[PDB]
Parts: sequence; C-alpha cells; structure tokens
Amino acid sequence: QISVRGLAGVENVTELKKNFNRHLHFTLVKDRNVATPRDYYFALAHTVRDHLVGRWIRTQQHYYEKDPKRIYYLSLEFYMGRTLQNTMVNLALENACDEATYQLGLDMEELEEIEEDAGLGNGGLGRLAACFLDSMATLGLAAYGYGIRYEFGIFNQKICGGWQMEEADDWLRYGNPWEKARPEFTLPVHFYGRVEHTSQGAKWVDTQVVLAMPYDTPVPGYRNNVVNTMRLWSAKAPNDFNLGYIQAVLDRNLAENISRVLYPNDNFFEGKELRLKQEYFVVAATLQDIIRRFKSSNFDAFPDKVAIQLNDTHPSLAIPELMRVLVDLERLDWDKAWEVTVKTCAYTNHTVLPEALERWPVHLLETLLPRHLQIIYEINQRFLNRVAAAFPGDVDRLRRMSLVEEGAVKRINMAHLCIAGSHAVNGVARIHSEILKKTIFKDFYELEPHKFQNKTNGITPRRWLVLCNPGLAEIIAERIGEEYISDLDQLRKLLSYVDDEAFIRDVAKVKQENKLKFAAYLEREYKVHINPNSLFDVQVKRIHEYKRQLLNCLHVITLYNRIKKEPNKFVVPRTVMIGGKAAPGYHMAKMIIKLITAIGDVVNHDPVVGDRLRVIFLENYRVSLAEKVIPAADLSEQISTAGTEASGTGNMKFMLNGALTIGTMDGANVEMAEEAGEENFFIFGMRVEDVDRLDQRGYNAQEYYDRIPELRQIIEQLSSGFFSPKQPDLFKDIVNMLMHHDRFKVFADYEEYVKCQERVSALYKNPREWTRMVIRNIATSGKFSSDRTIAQYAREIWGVEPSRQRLPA
Amino acid sequence: QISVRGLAGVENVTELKKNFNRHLHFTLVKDRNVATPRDYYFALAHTVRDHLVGRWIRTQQHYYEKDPKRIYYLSLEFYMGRTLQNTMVNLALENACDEATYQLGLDMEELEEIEEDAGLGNGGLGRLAACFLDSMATLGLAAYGYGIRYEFGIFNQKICGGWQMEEADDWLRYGNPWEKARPEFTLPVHFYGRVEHTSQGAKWVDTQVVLAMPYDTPVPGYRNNVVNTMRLWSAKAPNDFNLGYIQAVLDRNLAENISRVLYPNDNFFEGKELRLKQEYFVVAATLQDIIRRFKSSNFDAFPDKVAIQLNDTHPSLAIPELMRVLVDLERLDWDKAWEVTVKTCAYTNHTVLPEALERWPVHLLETLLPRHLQIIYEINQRFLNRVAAAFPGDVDRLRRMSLVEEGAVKRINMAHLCIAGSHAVNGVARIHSEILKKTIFKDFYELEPHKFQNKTNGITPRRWLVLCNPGLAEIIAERIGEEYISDLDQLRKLLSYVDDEAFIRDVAKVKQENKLKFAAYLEREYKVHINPNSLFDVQVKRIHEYKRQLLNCLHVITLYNRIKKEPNKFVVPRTVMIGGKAAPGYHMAKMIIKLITAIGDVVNHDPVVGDRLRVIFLENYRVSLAEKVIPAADLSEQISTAGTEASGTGNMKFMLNGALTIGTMDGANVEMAEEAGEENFFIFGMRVEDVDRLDQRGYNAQEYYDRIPELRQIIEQLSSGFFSPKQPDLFKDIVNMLMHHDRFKVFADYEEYVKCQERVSALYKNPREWTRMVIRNIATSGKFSSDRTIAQYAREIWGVEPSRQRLPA
Ligand SMILES: OC[C@H]1O[C@@H](NC(=S)N/N=C/c2ccc(F)cc2)[C@H](O)[C@@H](O)[C@@H]1O
Ligand SMILES: OC[C@H]1O[C@@H](NC(=S)N/N=C/c2ccc(F)cc2)[C@H](O)[C@@H](O)[C@@H]1O
Ligand SMILES: OC[C@H]1O[C@@H](NC(=S)N/N=C/c2ccc(F)cc2)[C@H](O)[C@@H](O)[C@@H]1O
Ligand SMILES: OC[C@H]1O[C@@H](NC(=S)N/N=C/c2ccc(F)cc2)[C@H](O)[C@@H](O)[C@@H]1O
Repeated sequence: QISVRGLAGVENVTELKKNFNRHLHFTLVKDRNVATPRDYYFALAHTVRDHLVGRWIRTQQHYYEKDPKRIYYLSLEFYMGRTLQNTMVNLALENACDEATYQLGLDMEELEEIEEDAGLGNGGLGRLAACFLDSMATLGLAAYGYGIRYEFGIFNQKICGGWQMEEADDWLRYGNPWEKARPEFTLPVHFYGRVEHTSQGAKWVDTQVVLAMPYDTPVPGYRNNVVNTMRLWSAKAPNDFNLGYIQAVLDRNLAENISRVLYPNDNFFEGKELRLKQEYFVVAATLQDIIRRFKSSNFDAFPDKVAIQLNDTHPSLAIPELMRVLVDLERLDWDKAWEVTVKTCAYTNHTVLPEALERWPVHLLETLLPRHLQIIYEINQRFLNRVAAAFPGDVDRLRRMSLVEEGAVKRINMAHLCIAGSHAVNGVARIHSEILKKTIFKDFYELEPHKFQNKTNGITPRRWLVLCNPGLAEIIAERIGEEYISDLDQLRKLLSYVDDEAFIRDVAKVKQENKLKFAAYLEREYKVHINPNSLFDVQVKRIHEYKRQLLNCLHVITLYNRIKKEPNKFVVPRTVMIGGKAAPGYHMAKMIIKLITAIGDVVNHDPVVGDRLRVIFLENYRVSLAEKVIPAADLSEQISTAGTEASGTGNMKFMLNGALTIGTMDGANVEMAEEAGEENFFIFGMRVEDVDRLDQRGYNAQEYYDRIPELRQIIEQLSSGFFSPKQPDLFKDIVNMLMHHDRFKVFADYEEYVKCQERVSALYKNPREWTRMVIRNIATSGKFSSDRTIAQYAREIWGVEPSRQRLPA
Repeated sequence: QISVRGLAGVENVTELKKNFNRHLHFTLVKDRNVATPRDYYFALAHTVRDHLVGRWIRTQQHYYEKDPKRIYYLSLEFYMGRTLQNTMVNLALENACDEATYQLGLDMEELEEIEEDAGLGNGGLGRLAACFLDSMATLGLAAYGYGIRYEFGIFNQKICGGWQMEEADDWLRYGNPWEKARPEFTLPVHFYGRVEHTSQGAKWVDTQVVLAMPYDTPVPGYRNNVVNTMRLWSAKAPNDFNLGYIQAVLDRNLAENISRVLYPNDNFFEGKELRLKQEYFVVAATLQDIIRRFKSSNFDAFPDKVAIQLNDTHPSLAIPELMRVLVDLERLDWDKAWEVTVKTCAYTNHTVLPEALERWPVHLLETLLPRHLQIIYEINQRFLNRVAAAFPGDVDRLRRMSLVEEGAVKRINMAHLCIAGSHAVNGVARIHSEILKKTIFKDFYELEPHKFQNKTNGITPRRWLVLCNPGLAEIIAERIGEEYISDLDQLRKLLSYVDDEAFIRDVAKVKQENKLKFAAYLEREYKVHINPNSLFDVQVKRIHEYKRQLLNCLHVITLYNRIKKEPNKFVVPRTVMIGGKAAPGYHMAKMIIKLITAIGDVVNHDPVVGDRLRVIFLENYRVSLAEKVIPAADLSEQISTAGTEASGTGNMKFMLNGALTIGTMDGANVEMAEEAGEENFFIFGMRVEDVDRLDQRGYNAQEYYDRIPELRQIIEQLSSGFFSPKQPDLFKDIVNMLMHHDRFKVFADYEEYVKCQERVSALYKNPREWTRMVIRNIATSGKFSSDRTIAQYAREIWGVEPSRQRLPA
C-alpha cells in the first residue's frame, strides 16, 4: 500500500502464506475451523521470527571471527513493548506480510493488537534502554543488553470509581515466541555466607546458591542484516535446595522470587532486600558471562575488549563484583584490578531528586553480600586518601565525598561508588549534565573533571516514526527519499517545503487521519466520545509531583470557569488527555489521578460546555498506547519545574510526530527549542535561575493565592467540594500541599502557563500557520535520534566506531 | 536393522534428515558447530512430533463427527516415562529415524537417554493409567486421560552413605516438546466460601477462584493412526488475585502451589489440605470440560455419551461434584441427578491395606468444600435408608456402611462414597476382587451384588516388549509374524517351539545380550562391576513392608552364611539386585534401603565369596530404568504376603521378558501360575487361608526364631552389629519389628522361601531346561496384555465396542 513498508513480491507473498499455514498446522496444532484469533497471531509471529534465525546466527558468528570490542548495556529495565511490527519494519517485511495475511482473509492490524507488551520497565529509563538496543544494532555495534526476565512486568492499570487499581501483568501466560531459552549457559549466583581470610586471600564461603538461566531475544538492526542479543536472566532453585519433603519443594519459590516482579517505583528509592537481591543477581550472572566470553577469545586487555555501561546506579554492584572476581578468584593485585575496573565501567545518571538516589543500609549489605561490603570499604579508603591529598585539610569535603554516609543508619551512596569506579560519568541532557557538575557532584567534578560528560537522550525513529506513523513517514519519503530513517538529520531538507502548499496540506491531512483513527479507538475499546476537530492537548508520562500534571489540572479548571462565566463567547475547542501510571505506594500521585477523573466528571457532563472542552484520563498508558496517542497529538505538555526533568524522551516523540510543544526550559526541552528556534516553541515559566532565586527568598504559595483571583476561585472550588459533592473534603491533601508544602512551585508558573496556553489557542485558529510551525519542528528533530546519541557514546565513551554497512543476507 | 522396527525407505530417510536440520536451525537456533547433545535430542523430538499432528487433528475431528460414547479416565497419577521411542514405535518410524540420524553422524540411542521421564506417578497405579491410555488408543476408543500437570514429579533418589536422599524432579526445566498448552480452555475452580439457601435452591458463594489451564499430550495407538489426548491441568492465579503490591504478586504462589508437586506416598494416606485441593482441582476442571463437550454435541442421555472411570478414591469428589452441577446449576431434581451420576461413574479399587484408605476429616471438607459436605450427608442419608429397608433392625450394619465414620474426629470414608455412587466397582486381580466381596466391602456386596466385578490388570506389550526388548520381539516375529503385538494371545503359538533347538538357542542368546548390555550400563554410569554369567535375581518395586524386600534380605544373608561355612563348595553364582524408592516419611522403608546397602558392603568385599554373590541396590528406579533391567532379569521376585498385593504389574513385565518367577500366591501371581502351569512357576509360602489361620491363633515370631538355627544366626548378626560395625545398634528397629510387631509374617515364609530358592538354583544349572520353562512362560503371557484388560472394561463397564480398524493416514 505505502512505499516505506517495503516490497510485496509474488515469491515472498507465496512463501509467507505457505509458512503461515505450516505453523498453524505443525506448531499450533490447529486448522482454519477451530483457530482462534490468538492462534493466527502466533502463526504470524512464528512465520516472521523464522526470518531472524539465519541473520542472528551469522551476526554472532561474525563477532566471534572478527573479535570486536563488546558493549554490555546493564539495566534493570528494558521497556520493549510489542515485537511483531518492529521486526517486520527492520526486515522490510511489512507489506509482504500485510498482503499474505490479506490473501488468507485476515487483518494484520487486528492480529498485531493481540500481542502483549513486554512491559519490563517503568518509564523513560526503561524505554531509553530499548531505543538504545535498536540504535546499537542499526549502527552495527557488537552490543548486548543484559537484564532480568521478570515474570510480571509493570502492572496493568484499571480505573475504578476514578481510582487507580493495579493488576498483575501476566505477560508470559500464553508463551513468548520472541525468546529462546539457553539452559546450557545457566550460571550460579551466591548470597549470604561469610568471609574467611587464608594465607592467600579472602574466601567467600557458606553461601546460598540461586541459578541464573538466560533467555535470548533478538534485536534486529534496520535493514542491515545485523541481529544483536538481549539476554535476560531468570532465577531457578538448585535441585537439592532445602533438601518435610513437600514443604522443601514448595519453598523453592523463595529463591525463584528474585525474578518474579518489576519494582514499580519511578524516581523513588525503597531499600527492600528483594530489590537488592535483584540488583546483585543481574550483575553476578552478567559478569560471569562477560568473563567467559572474554576468555574464549591476561586481564590487561580486558578494557580493550569490554565496555560495561551502567544504566543508573541499579547495577552499581558490577564495580565491587568485578574487583571481587579479579582479586579473589583471578589473583590480580588490587591496583591492577582497580585500573581494569575503572577503564571498563561507565555510569549514566538519570535524576537529581534526592529521594530517588540509592543509599543502601550497611546492615543489609553486611548480611547479604559480606565480601562486597569489605571491598566497598577498601575502595572508599583509597578514594578518600586521594581526596585528602588533593585538598589537604578540607575535612568537610572528605565527609561529603565518602561512599559511606554516617548517621542513624550507616548507608552506602551508590552514586559515589559509580563515580569513583567509572572512567566516564554522563548526564542525559545538556542542562542536566551542567547541574551535575555545578551541584550534586560538584566535589567529584573538581577532583576528576575529565570524567564528566553529556550525552543528550534520543528516541529511535524506527518505532517512533515509521512504525507508529507510516502516513507521516510516507509523505516525507515522497519528497526526500528513505535515507532519513537511519540518518534523521536529513529531515532538515524539509525546511525547503515550509512554503510548499502541497506539503502543508499533506502534513495536516496525516494529522487529521491519525486523530480520526484515535477517536475511533477510544469509542470502540472504551465507549468514550470525542470531537476530532478539537485541539488534542496531551500529557502522557508517569504521575509525579515534579511533572506537574497538577499545573495542567489548574489550566483545565481555568478554561471551564471562563466558559461558565461567558458561555456564549467563542473558544478553541480542546480535548485534554492525561495519562500515566502512579507508583502503587505514592499517595499524592493516586490523588492526582482521582482529581483528573473528578474534573472530567464535572466538565464532560455540563450542557453549557457542549463539545468545547473534554477531559479524558487515558487508562493503562504503556508503549503500545504511546504508539497510538502520540501520532494523534496536537499539543505536547512538557511542564516539569525547571531543573527536575533530567531529559525527558516523550517530548522528542511528540516533536517527531507533528505536535507543537508547550514546555518549561527543562531537560531536553532546552535543546529542542534551540534546534527548532524559540519562535517555534511555546516556552513559559521560571528558568532554573529563577527557581534558585525563589528558594533563597523562600517560596510562599499564599502570595500567588492572594494576588490571582482566578487561582483563588479554583482553590475555593477544590476545598468546598465542587469537584466531589458526596465527599466535600476529598481533595484537602492536594490543597494543603499546594498551599504549604509544594516542592515544585505549581502556583509560581500558573499565570505564565495560562497566558502561554492562550497563545497556543490563537495559533490553532490559523491552520496554515499552525502547520508551518509543525513543519519547522519535524524538520529540526534530527538531533534527537538515538542513532546520534549512540554514535556519541561509541566515540566518546566506549572507544568503538559505528558502521552503517550491511552484513551479507 | 531388525524387522519389527519398520521400513527405512529412501524418501522417508531423506525427509527425516531435512526436517531434523530445519528444526536444528529454525527451532533450536543452532548450527552443527555449537549444537549440544540436548539440542540434537530436541531436533529429533520436534521431527517426530511433526508426524503426530495430522493424525491428532483428524482423530479428534472423527470423534466430533461420529459422536461416540466418550471414556474419561480420571487419575491423580500418569506414570508415562519417556515419549520419543514410544512415539516412533507406534508410528513405525524407528528404523527410518535410526537410519536418518546415523547418516547425520549421530547415535539415536544416545539421544534417547537425554529425555527426562515424565514421572507423574508413584508406582503401579500410575503406570497402570499409562498402559491403559496406550491400549485405549490401540483399541480405537474415544478416550481421554485427565490429571494434573505436576511441576515436580516423583523425586530423584540419590543414595548417600547407604541412605536415601531425595531431590526435586525438575522435569520441565528444558521444556516439554510433547505438550501443547490450550489457554482457550482455561476454566475456573472454586474453593472455600459458604452455602446460601434461596427460594430456588442452594448457592455456593464468596469463594476463592483458582484457574485451571489445560495442556494436551498425544497418545498414539499402535499403527492404527489413532491419536488420543491426555489433558493435564495446571493451576494459575487470576490477575486481580490478592489485588502491599509486591507481596500480593508474590502470594500468587499460594494458589499455584496446587499443581506444584506429586505426593510421594504409595499405599498410605496423609490427610493434608494441599492433597485435598489437588483432588478437587482435577475433578472440578475435568467435569466442566466434560459437560462443555457434551453440550456441544437433556441429561437423560448423559450416561449414553459419557463414562467416568475413577482410578481409586483419589478423584471420588467427582460424585458429589456431578450432583452439585446437576442439582444446583442445571436444576435437575435429586433423584434424576443421582440416576445420571450412578450410571456415569465407575470405581476401581487398588488396595486392601486400611492405612491406605482415604478418610477425610469432616472439618477439612466443611471449610474447603461446604456444599460438597452437604451433598455427601444427603447421599449418606438416602443410602442408609436403603440399607435399613433391606436389612431391617440391623443397626450395626448401618454404622459399618455409613459414609460418615464416627469417633474422635468425624471422617468421610471415600471408598463407601465411591461404591454408593458408582454402577460398577472392580478389583484388579481375581483374588483381590474376591477379597473385596468377602471382607472389606462384604456389606456392600450383600446389598448390591451386581455392582461388583473383576478386571485383572495388564501391561502394554508395546512399551514392555517391542520398545524395551527388540531382540526378543524380533525372534518371536521371525516364527509367528507381527500380529501378536496387538493381539498378545497369539504368543500361545510359541508352545510349538518348546522343543525347537534353534528357538531355544535364540531365546537364551537374547537374554545373554540383554544381560551384557545391562552389565555395561552399570559399569559406565555407576562404576559397579558384575558377573554377567551369574543368575540375575531382581526385585524392583516401591519399598514397603508388605512387599517383603526384608524376606529377600534374609535369603541373601543365608546364602552368604552358607558360603562362609563351606567356602569350597560349588554354588550357582547370583547377582541379587534390589531397587525402589521409599516414601520420604516412611522410616522403616528407609531403614530397609540402608540394610540392603549394608549387606552389599559386607558381601561385595569378602575375598572368600569371590564372584559367587553380589548384592546391588539399583538407585533411582523409575520407568526408564525398568525398561533396562527387566529385559536383563532371570528371576523375578514377587514375594508379598498372601492377600496384600492387589495385583502387581511388575510381575507381568518380567514374565513377558523371559524371567522365571519366584512368588507367593498373591494378586495376579495366582493367574500367572494358572496360565503357565504351576510346574513352570516357583511358588512358595502361605496361601491367604494359611495367613487367616495364623492370625486366629496369633502370630508368634519367636517360635520360628527358636526352631530355625539359620534364622537365629541372621538375627544375632543383625543385633550384634555384624552389618554395621561402627554403629552396633543401627538395625535394632528392624530386629524389634521382626520379633514383636511384624504385620507381614516374614519369618513364617522364610523356610519355604529358602527351599524354593534352592530349586531355582538347581534348574539354572541346566540351561536348556531353564530356557524351555522360560518359553512356556512367554508363550502363556497373552492374558496379561492391557489390550485384554481394556476390552473387558469397554464391554462390561463402559458399554462400548473396541475396534482394531485403521483410520485413514
Ligand atoms: O514459545 C514457547 C517457547 O518458545 C521457546 N523457543 C523455542 S523452542 N525456539 N525459539 C526459537 C526462536 C527463533 C527466532 C527468534 F527470533 C526467537 C526464538 C522458548 O525457549 C520458551 O521459553 C517459550 O516458552
Ligand atoms: O534518561 C531517561 C529518563 O530517565 C528518567 N528516570 C527514570 S524513569 N528513573 N527511574 C528510576 C527508578 C528508580 C527505582 C525503580 F525501582 C525504578 C526506576 C528521567 O526522569 C527522565 O528525565 C529521562 O528522560
Ligand atoms: O517446548 C516448548 C513449549 O512447546 C509448546 N508447544 C507448542 S508451541 N506446540 N506444540 C505442538 C505439538 C505438536 C505435536 C505434539 F505431539 C505435541 C505438541 C507448549 O505449549 C509449551 O508448554 C512448551 O513449553
Ligand atoms: O492396580 C495397579 C496397582 O495399584 C497399586 N496401588 C498403588 S501404587 N497405590 N497407590 C496409592 C497411593 C495413595 C496415596 C498417594 F499419595 C499416592 C498413591 C497396588 O498396590 C498394586 O497391587 C496394583 O498392581
């Protein structure tokens, strides 16, 4: 149907049809009379996966023969979403499969909706890992993602009576056709025990053993025949475990609980033993696998052949684990082992919020990982000796920089461990990396300035344009060809079409089609009715106070109050959509969801409002939902308090897909506005500097309440029970926080936000000028490809050159 | 190589080779350079399973179109063993696969050893279910086996320091290629809750729900293109289960524990809640599936279309569950529902030992299954009213026959429930069925004599001759053709060859080859050395006092003592092999294993004994081990106290494979001796009548100790520490039991057993006459085919005719 989806040749279509029928019969044990829609999905998935096999085997054989430097990306999260369409896109099979299934009397898009998301992450950090794997494969790097195969991913969100309910994401229930179990590479992982000192060094003894069994998932590059591996570990008890009899077998569950469930905290730290076990489990298994692969090729050459990237501090135990193996098992001297470790490891930081930082109680590490605690103490002593030598007499620097935090309970600061033990430390957007050098890691930057880098985040244009928005991809390819898909900078060529009447019309038509499709998806699966001619105002991301869904709520209520005051005045119609999950133990975030639905309950049923304003909470926001809503959006809400969102990546997805952005100068928003031009961005609010000035003076919310009548009215409505008639004081916690304990200064940006929103509405009244500004955004979105990000990691951190060359088919 | 293994045509071999390579590549994601032996096994298993698919789909479609009466065999145990060779045998693919793998440079026998046993049973009862499924498929019956898919089967036995250790049988670790998950037939099962009475009947409410997910395994008939189904249920928590958050997800394990592990008791009853849950789980899920299939075709016709066979009392809850569904859900009146239930259900009893009988405490059923308890009370009331009418004034009969047992804790006698609610009750050998009518169910037989039947057990000659003993199968087929494999009575034709010199030589040669092969298996996998010219004296079966492994031990010690007394006298050399698992909580059985190994420790290292006597404990006795040892045996030990072994089936396996039997007149031994002739059997010991006479007088072990000097010496050796020098009193429990508390009268059969064993040795000195007696045993083993057994169930209980006709290929 459309060109970027590839060729549908007669031989290909015929062979796909034959192989689909073969799998239905031999694999699924069905014929056409009894086959369920799920059966059809599986037949297609097996048919497509067959095409990966040859390329997967030869890619891995190629790395064995050429022995390049290997990149190991360690993460506790890989937020992959669905795999079927992505595989078809990267193999150029989409049109062929569409034709083949059509001839079999099946709708492929219907089949695609059957696949479960692999929801093995919470939000931005997990999705970043996934975009990175795509880009590393596309850039021909010998890269492996290593993580945990959680039996349960991020919970499915249900909304009951306006409240979030959580249910188990049993994503493996029907079996996962995209994985291959690798039982021959099963490895032991040790816990507890004690340290013995012998004539020739320490020994870690009397440990409990849990087995780590790997499952491999293919990561195909974009039409280059490269297929890399994501290896995820599953926990298994040994067979003599606990070995009255019945109970011993039942207790195997205790060991296997390690890989049972993803912790659902986003930017928040809970010091639970199970989480610590998960972190060590992935690190211990991964490092053994890395060492094994390195020997099957003298640890001096280790950093020349191995790079380990730590995705936040979650896998920080790789640093003392590597030291443990090198010193205790391989018998290297300390200083050489340390040199190897530092040159091998690099660390990426993803947040500056203090409550999100991992600080593990010493008593936990003492019991669970006694040898690692000893190694950490020794690292700290040697590091602090370096600090004392560089800054003689500066005793407070010594306590600030210590890996060991003193107080009620002694804790290990894992970020300090990561900096000390890594040759490179990076933030994820220019402003974030600057904040790290100026504030939270200032002392470290002064000691070792060469370690600190920036690597601005990106997203893959395969999933986030070609896959989710084929209509846009096609009209772009019509003018500039297909090369931009793996070289996104080529989108600059579209600046030549900003006055092109045909292109303006096509861009606007593609958006309308996406909006119509999304309006249809809402009616069918949720029975909610929306005006597709309204401005689609979208804020989708995890629920957090810093992200300020509450500021958006205040704007929504402002618009409602203005309409009620002057009902017969024209306003640009809006559909305001807010979606995102709240961490199950985060009370304020759960109250915010309830507020949003409560506002919708009033606004959506007011006859005077009509079709001019609707507020919809998008339930169960996840990767597959993002693929649907993002192409449909007109306005992207990126409204975090300046200095709080390290980068953001949702922002980049909206930019690439033809939405304009309303945002603060925070995270990557700054660089997006720089690329597009400030005139083509809706910027409002305090800058980082203004926030600093306010903190020095002291933030007084009452001042804003006293000076802004429209704000006072909203607070009075919330307090009095206007939005909760049966429970008048339902939102008292929200009001109290806004008035007395607001870390994120919601009121301080209110006036500027409302005014800026008026300017958005003004521009939307002029469709032609709205679309020209859109074209200017899409055209300058190139920098935000994760291909650019990964090429920078490769050159500036890992010491490897990317390659756009094909492997033989 | 040999004829009964089928044809190896050029087209077949070529296609097998191509498909093997295809699976190695696409399914296993390997090439020949990295492939492990396990990879090769899996490639072959997938290659073979492909051949089942068409036949499986058409068999099930045939049953749908013809709508025959369906047979449902309900069992908590299916002891299947390995599936690869069995599938090849039944599809006539063995020679073709052997040739195909040979041309690929692989040894198929080596590949076969990689497969895990499906050890989903304990012993005879579980293995009977498996032979029955084979025979039902071979006889073209529309039959389904229904059970539980245990994650852990019967434990693997390790012997450490002469003691049994248990380890978890993680048989699914690498994945099971012989099953297909059927998630679309997932059904809810209810537990706990309470009963509410409304205007129109009882309602079971406030229950907890566990999901039952089915997995289907094919059961191929012998070369008739029939493939039946064994459907096994796995327990799964619903997604909102327990739905702080982390713990709720972790607690899903509680629901899923239902299908985690097989209870390892053999002929012993433990009233544990988890076991009760397993029993209801299989019954509730199975009955819903049965009803669903019946409707997709007025409950008057239910018994015309459905038969349910209860394998012991373990699935006895089918009776009140069927009533529950018919009365509470379908709204049938009681008397009609009862009529349907009785005509649908039949019950097979497998033991007379009182400690093995299921008697569930009322308080357990009250909490777990409140509605079922009420239904059971109502069944009991109506049944006892019938008894009172038939036997007026017989108040003690009333309490004897009650389903409710009075006392300390009230219990439900599940055997009484089964008799009351079944149209047919059978024992499993003629003597056993007679004992049921005369003793434990005498009252029931008097009330309803027409219900009581005999169905003597059998074994499948596919697994237990063709598969495990191809050499014997071949020399038989040379003389009489191949028809006997599905018509075992044809073996009578071999009586014509009892004086045939060529046949005598061939029978003896096949045995020698099997013995040499088994002697080689022992050296390689266990480093134990045996004389292959010795008489192979084998007792393999679960360890139990009633089976009298202890009597065998006394004989072994007798032989050792005789040798030590007259070292230079000739004796027929023996290798005495004993194997079997002990239930983990059965102390005396564990002590018996230790005794056996302790005897071996003395006998096997005595220089004076030489190669004349060896005692070996066969570790981890299971189906795949039985397939190896049984063909190698010369003497089958079947020495249970008369009246205690209901049938035995190991006995039949040895008879079919050319061993002579030493045995008591117990279980099926009686019928075996009747078929072969008493002259061709080594019968010794008390008959049932003699045991009865001894019990009336009182059994005094001391009498035997006082009158038999050889017995006194053995007891003195055991007591003094001759067999345990470092722990002199190790065996005091054994001695004390033999002297004061022996329910099974070991001493009473000692003298006769030893004398009989002397006659065995005498015959073995004359190889030609030994072999002629063997031929007379093999020739009369026909009756003991499970094809005969199943044809009798079909005609006399189920009301269906077996068919030897082929379905189209
Ligand atoms: O789908 C059911 C089972 O599938 C198994 N995969 C097997 S047998 N081959 N895969 C081959 C493969 C080929 C190409 C791919 F791109 C990925 C996998 C998995 O090991 C198992 O964990 C899973 O439950
Ligand atoms: O760099 C990628 C993105 O990283 C995000 N961090 C996230 S999701 N941290 N989760 C931390 C976490 C902590 C404990 C957990 F149990 C789970 C997750 C940043 O907020 C965002 O600005 C940035 O764009
Ligand atoms: O082997 C890995 C997985 O295999 C799956 N089987 C699939 S995909 N097809 N089987 C088809 C089949 C064909 C012929 C047979 F005689 C049996 C099965 C099972 O459902 C799953 O529980 C198991 O873990
Ligand atoms: O009919 C077949 C065979 O049945 C046997 N019974 C067996 S194995 N009962 N197991 C009972 C059991 C009880 C509780 C459990 F948790 C497990 C098993 C008979 O002893 C044997 O003489 C006969 O040949």
